[PDB]
Amino acid sequence: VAQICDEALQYAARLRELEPGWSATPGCQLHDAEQLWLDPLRAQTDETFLQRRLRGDWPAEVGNRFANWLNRAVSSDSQILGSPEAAQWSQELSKELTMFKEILEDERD
Amino acid sequence: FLWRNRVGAEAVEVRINHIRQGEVARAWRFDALAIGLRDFKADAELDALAELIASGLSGSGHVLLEVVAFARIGDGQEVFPSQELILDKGDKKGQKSK
Amino acid sequence: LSTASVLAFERKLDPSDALMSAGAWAQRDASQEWPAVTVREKSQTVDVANLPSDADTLKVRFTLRVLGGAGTPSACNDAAYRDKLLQTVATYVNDQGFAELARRYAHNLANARFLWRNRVGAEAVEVRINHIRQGEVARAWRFDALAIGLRDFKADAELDALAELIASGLSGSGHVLLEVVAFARIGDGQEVFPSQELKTLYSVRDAAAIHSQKIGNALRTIDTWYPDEDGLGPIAVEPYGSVTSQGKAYRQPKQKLDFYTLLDNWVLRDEAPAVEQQHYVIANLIRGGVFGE
Amino acid sequence: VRGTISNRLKTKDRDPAKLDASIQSPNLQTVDVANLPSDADTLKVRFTL
Amino acid sequence: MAMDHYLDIRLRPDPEFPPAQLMSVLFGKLHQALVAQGGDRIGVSFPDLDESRSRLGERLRIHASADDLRALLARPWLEGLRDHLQFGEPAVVPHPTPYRQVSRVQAKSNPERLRRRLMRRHDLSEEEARKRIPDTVARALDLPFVTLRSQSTGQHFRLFIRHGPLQVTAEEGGFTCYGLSKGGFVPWF
Amino acid sequence: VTDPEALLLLPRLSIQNANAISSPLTWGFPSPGAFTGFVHALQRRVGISLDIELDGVGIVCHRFEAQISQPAGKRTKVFNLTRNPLNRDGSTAAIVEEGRAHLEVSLLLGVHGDGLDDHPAQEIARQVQEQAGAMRLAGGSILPWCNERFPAPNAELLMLGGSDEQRRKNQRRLTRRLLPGFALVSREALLQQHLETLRTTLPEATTLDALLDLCRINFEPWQVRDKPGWLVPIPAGYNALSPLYLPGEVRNARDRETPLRFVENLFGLGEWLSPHRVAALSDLLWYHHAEPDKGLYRWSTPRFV
Repeated sequence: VAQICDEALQYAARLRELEPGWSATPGCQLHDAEQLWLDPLRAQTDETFLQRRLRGDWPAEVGNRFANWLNRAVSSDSQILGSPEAAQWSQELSKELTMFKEILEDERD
Repeated sequence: FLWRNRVGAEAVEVRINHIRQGEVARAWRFDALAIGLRDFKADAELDALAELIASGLSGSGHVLLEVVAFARIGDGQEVFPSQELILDKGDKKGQKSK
Repeated sequence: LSTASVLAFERKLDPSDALMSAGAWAQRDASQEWPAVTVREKSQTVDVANLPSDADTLKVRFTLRVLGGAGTPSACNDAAYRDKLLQTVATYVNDQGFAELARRYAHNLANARFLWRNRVGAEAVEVRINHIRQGEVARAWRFDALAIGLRDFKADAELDALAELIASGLSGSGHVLLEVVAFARIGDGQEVFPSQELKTLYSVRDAAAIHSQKIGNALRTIDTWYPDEDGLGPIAVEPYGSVTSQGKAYRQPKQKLDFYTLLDNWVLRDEAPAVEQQHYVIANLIRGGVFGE
Repeated sequence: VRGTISNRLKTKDRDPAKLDASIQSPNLQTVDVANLPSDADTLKVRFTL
Repeated sequence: MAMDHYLDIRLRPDPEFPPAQLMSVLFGKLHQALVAQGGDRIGVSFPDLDESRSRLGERLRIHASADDLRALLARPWLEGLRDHLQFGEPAVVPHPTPYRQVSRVQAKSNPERLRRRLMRRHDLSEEEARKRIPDTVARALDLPFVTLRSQSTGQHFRLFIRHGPLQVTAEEGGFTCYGLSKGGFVPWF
Repeated sequence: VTDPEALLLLPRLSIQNANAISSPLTWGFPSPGAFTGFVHALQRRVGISLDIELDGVGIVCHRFEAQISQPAGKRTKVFNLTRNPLNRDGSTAAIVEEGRAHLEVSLLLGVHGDGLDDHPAQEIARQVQEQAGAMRLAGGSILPWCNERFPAPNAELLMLGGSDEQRRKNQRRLTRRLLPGFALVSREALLQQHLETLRTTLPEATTLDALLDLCRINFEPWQVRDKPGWLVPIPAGYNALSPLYLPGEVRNARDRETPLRFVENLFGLGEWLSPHRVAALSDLLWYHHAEPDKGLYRWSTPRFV
């Protein structure tokens, strides 16, 4: 799962070079917060307060996206945690979320 | 059936009708400040309505009702209609929270 | 032992959104016909809350009432927690009444703080209020000039019965409606502002108005005992209680006297604070919130 | 719409703890509905045979 | 520089908002205090400003001379702020006077005032007004003030604040009806 | 043989016309000994005047194509070639086949020098980066500076001196510029315990990597076995079987003041790793050593985990 998160980081790195025009456009609502890791080029139309919509250094909802991906990866049942590796799946998900928070601690910045 | 709009409200009273045809067949005027929400006590006007929906739930002559509540809540207060599951297509403005 | 995971409270003190109009001083007697502050776009376009020269004063209709029953949680998960929170708040109130909270909410009704930029620079303010449980009025009211206060607070031999009727409504012995209005003869050419949208000012239809949560703010300035000082005055009650004006985290989270830090020690380990930390506790207990983990 | 678990849960595991646990996990369901206009009380169905 | 009186002022804390619009309302109240009645026996300035900080302050000093500022700062002309605040008291000035004072100093370097005159008199297009208006003669400014409540532009803008010559000598030049400085010393430390 | 005083990264070392085969049994990414020789020659033409010392390399292998083609949809591949010039008889030349690829790499090194002891930082880094693009590395010329120069100037990122938490954030301040590649490290202990664990059939040694570039399965008496990565053989050193010689003993050497040994190839395997899944970036260097008591002239990654 950490290798899958590293593959997601590699996908973010591959997306981090093929974006000449990164700004608001048709189809950028979810990509306005989804453009944190996929940081586009610095928008010329931004003012001196350009660090809110085109310079958003808020990779805390990326933890929410990792939580959504962990909840949608495998359906955690209500009785599959009787052993020490069923809630340990949630512990590994928390470790992956900590690694994602450390990785996206300076994503847009 | 008024979930939160009943509680806090000063005075409520309920208009129930039976629809035979495009008309009014029988009236009912109630008051939920003189009947409970915890005890279900036998009353003097709504046991006929109980027999009405008892005949209705057995099929013996159907019944179309119009339960209508008149909840005095305060001039310009905040009513509570229900809440939808929200898809994430909205931006920072555009009805994203509730 | 842990508290409930999901935990919530319905808000009491539920206000209405205050539509605005101008009017005439010494026309409180029949204030019923007044046209609003109609919003105009004109050129950047701006927003000016303009007031006529044949009616220089203000008129802000909104209302207020009490749900009552602060002890009952809205949605508490567990079952060995509700039965002790009920007696905790109940034997709070019977141990020490919240009459001091009733005083302080009457002091928030006493000053016209609910109009933020709209307060400053008028001739004289006279906040009105009325006692309502049905369509006719019960006991009418008038306020004073000296007893307004921008931060100060004082009790009266007319205001005390208002204080304890708010107390007995918040107790659960007869809930009543209040309908609030405050005079302001603030001027012709004053752009005195209500709340605004995300520069779009908040326009309830063919008027201008304030939101009800922001009008709830200036009816909940209670928390005096944040442990730094209290010479700047009390603040609006919330956990981690801070504002944008100070811009600093008052009730800094590294001491026991936080809300979230002493509340789980005041239900389980029984750490009882003073009277005027418990008015903060019950005061943001009657703002509700998503609580628990 | 959301509701609680009205499934006949198979009694190889039908325990009270999972029944309490499966409530704060809701049912994310958006469905469709077909009402009348509230100004009307009939239904017309027309087709050709 | 020449004052023989003074008055202290500092707003109290509150929930609502920061001191930007409060500084703009203070500048309007100062233009209505010195200007709205007329008088030259007074001082006016924001010496608690941060020109190297881009802010206005959390204190104020609007004082005057002895006979001028002995009967000026105890009325409702600057009212609305006597419940969550406090005015000063009658005290003497110092033996050495700090001869300096800040008044309305600012600039205009846009294409709507100067280019507005050059299009309402010259009447040409943006070519001559772009060739005679470069980007290295003036820009946006950051004075010792804040956004003021004046509804000609919606969002707040730069305030009007700029210091002058900081002396220690006495300024025996009677000021105008603004409480500013024209070349001499006023009461400002 | 030690972790460096300071690292040195070169972010798009875009190279061109490389050697693909590099050994008689593979054709993909070239030998790591080519890169160790590259940095020995860089050390020879730089660090004797600038007083540094280079031991290990770091491969990241951003993008890699090969001039290969598919003949008629078979289960094989071929090579694209280059036209040899005319023979002396002037009919056609003796055409000889070799693979030629066009890859992308970025090399991080290990320094025992005075890059911030008696010389300044980006002066040393800039002179080494400017001087590196004048020499070949795998039989192929480096594609020089272009629009890829725009992220190319670098720091000279220290490791051995700094705060511990800033040791972490400096090495992952170096990881942030290294995402879309996949680093190459060896699996020497995995070679050892994966031939020794799987010795339940036969004890042969050269059958290890000869039985890993394939889909091993003992299927149902459809379940593809747990691949632990990218199992692929690499040329992992040089066994010199015959003894030493002299410049006058065996003639036709390159220089006549250095001895000659006929040598053969050696095959370990090298996994491909994302740079996130490491212990530290000083734990992945391809060093060099020679054991002339043996025949083993073998390079290695000490402490790959």
